[PDB]
This record gives sequence, structure tokens and C-alpha cells, in this order.
Amino acid sequence: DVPKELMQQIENFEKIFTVPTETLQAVTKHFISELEKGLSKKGGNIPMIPGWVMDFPTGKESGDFLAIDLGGTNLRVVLVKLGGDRTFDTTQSKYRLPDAMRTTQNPDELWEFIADSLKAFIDEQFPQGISEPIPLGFTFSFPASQNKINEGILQRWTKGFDIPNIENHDVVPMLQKQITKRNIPIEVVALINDTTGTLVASYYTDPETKMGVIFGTGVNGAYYDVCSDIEKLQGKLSDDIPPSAPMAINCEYGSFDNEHVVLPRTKYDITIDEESPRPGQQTFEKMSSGYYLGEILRLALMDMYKQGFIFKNQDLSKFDKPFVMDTSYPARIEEDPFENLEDTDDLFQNEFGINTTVQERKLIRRLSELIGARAARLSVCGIAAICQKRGYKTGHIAADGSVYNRYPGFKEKAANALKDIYGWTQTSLDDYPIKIVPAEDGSGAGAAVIAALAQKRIAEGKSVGIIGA
Repeated sequence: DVPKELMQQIENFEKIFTVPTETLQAVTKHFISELEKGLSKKGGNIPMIPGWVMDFPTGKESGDFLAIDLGGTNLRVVLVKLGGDRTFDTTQSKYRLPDAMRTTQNPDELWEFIADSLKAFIDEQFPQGISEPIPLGFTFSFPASQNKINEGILQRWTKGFDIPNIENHDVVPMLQKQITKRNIPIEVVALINDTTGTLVASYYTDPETKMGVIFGTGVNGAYYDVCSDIEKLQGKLSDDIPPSAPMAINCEYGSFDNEHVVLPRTKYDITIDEESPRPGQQTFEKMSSGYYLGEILRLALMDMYKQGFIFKNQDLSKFDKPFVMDTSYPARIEEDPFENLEDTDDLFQNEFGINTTVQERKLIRRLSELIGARAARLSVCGIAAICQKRGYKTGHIAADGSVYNRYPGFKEKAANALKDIYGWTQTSLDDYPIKIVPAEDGSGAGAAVIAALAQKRIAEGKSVGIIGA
């Protein structure tokens, strides 16, 4: 179809958004230095946080463990029954978080709500009551600091929360105090980030697990390093931790390349960064998360409109507004099945009142493929850098997040990007030596499995954090 003028614009967009193999290998190479710098005494833009998990699950842990996940809307409560055979059973209940609870002015209140919901859960699940205490792990996916598995210092509220006297305090005793007040025999023994549970719960059912990874609104990965290779813990680990012990690391690598030395940032990426809540931060997350792809698309289209190629004589009042297109716009455009791109045509007409021609839809579609492919390719550089740092030649990468699970074609493109990085020659994704597979649940199962490892150490008197606490 496409006229010559549009065809030249599509070829300019191919040059802006294509990230060839050599760029991927240079990004990856710089990413491995940054991982190592984050583990050093001096530190770096990647935090590389010790997760205080110092054991690999054997797959034979068994018994009843609880996990709670404090989310945006709901408090989720999970009873996890470890089978002792690399399998587990879960039972969950969701307790919607009152509108007014997120912003209470009584700091005890939230902990009372969590303990009351625990009480109702336990009532349904253990009708004859419970005699010996059940270990609990708390997925607290707000910005926090820890020096041992069973503390959690809030650094700053997020997602609308705004409760006084909690920032800079340990939240574990606040929750434990309300549990003990109601006489529930539950012990809080672990506080984790959901990415570090993703790793640990997938390892329990699949011992080829080399990493846990999230491809969602936020991006993150966790893996096991080795305590002798972590310079910043030198002299902070008591003698009951062997030098070769494993140490789970929560990278928090969304800040990779805040120095702007390797990522292929375009004019559109600079504009996204400048219009965001925090310009200069979360650089790798802005370059690789699915959350920005409709806004990238939007800006490229606004450029074409302005330069007189498309949307001639249309009213753009509804379209010309930042973040009017979320991730599901490009996703739907990529899924449009037929050649004349009828779903895309309905979308632009119904949402924005814009009538397009077929040729305009082929440029929109081709733009949406280029942008979803770039985000998939860049998002695996952190996987490759960890496997190359640690020398994993084979293994499974446990993945989760809404982009990984739902964005069209993200899984094939992420796998093929690994292939390019490594120069593999196999031709089916199933024979690749490093495979991306569906993760187990990190918020639920993962916190419970971590609670099972911490409680065994605590019981034996072994260290669960640095000398001091």
C-alpha cells in the first residue's frame, strides 16, 4: 500500500528503535561492571541488596507456613503447605484494604487490620485451633531496609500510603505486637521483596532456577551470589556463615545506567524522562518496562502529525495528552489479526475520534512492533549479565509480571534476544541452554518458603543478618 513518504518515515523509525546485537552486548558488558560495583564497599547506582537468604531450598522442607502480601488494594493471606517433595498447596483469602486505611493518622491501625484478618483466616482454616506457632513471612514491597531477615525499616511510603510514625521504623515488631495481643500463635520471621521470593519459591520446585525476574510495571531481578564475593559484607558476617555460603541478592536494577553511558536512549526516551515524576532516575526501568510503551508510541505519532504526514484534518484534542495510551494500546494493535487492521481502526475512532487510512494503520502497527520488540530485547540484558557474572552456562530463569504474562510476543522476543547476545545456533526456543520459564508465586509461596528457611536457622541459633542487628 504505503506511499513513498510514509515508507521513508517507517525506515527512519526502524533506525531509531532497532537495537542490534552489538548494542545488546555492550549494554550487557557495562551491566556486569555495575553489578560488581554495587556489591563493593563503595557501592553504585544498582543497590544490590542482600536478601538474607543464605540457604538453597532442598525441596524436602515440609509443613504449614503462612505468608502475607500487603498490596495496593488488598491484603492477601496465604496458607502454604510444603509437600516435602518439590510441590506445595496454597489456600488464600483476599481482604480489601479500606479506602481510608492507606492514609490513616493512627499508626497502629493498619497492623490491627492485618492481625484481625489473620484471626479470621485462622478461624476458617484451623477450626480446632492451633497448638504450635506457625512461622510467617511478610512480602512488604515498599522501599525498605533490612540488616537481617526478620526486620524491615520503611524508607518511604508509596502507592498512596501516608501513615505517620512508620517511616524509619521497624515494621516487624509493630505487626508482631498486634498478633500477640490477640493471642494468635504466629511468629513473623521474615520480611522480603517479592522478587526474592520469586527466586526462592521457583528454586523449591525447580532446582535449575538461576534467577527470579519480574517484567511488569516495575522491573527487577534476584539471584544467588556467594558471600566471599560480596566485598561490602566483609567483616560483617559471623563465623557460622561459611565463606562459600550462598546469599540471595535483590538487585533493584531499575536504576541501571542512570549515568547514561550505554542505553540507546532516543529523543522520545529523553522526553519521557523529562516529563516523569523523577527525571534522571529509574533509567533502565524507563527503557525496558511495558508501562511506557503507549506513551512512546504517542510521541512518535505526534511527531508524524506535526510534520504533516498523518492525521491530516483530524482533531487531536483527545490524543494530545500525556499517558492517554497505556500498555494495552500497543498490545491490542499488535494483536489486530487481519491485514486492514480493523481493531486498530475501531480503537482510534472510538477512543480519540480519529479516522485513519489503511496506510496510517500500517505505520502505527509497524511502530508498535518496533517498540514492543525493543523493550523485550533490552529487558534481558540484566539476565545475561547475571548469568555471565556467575558463570551459569545453563539454567532456568523464573519470570513473572503482567508484560511477560500478557504482552503479545514478549516471550519469544525475550528468548531470541538472549540467543543473539550469546550467539547460540539452536533453532527452537526449547533447546536454548538458558530458558525463561513461568515462575512460582513469589508473594505467597516465596515468602512462606523463606519463612521456613529462616525459622530453622533461628531455631538453631544461627545468624540471619550481620553481626549486630
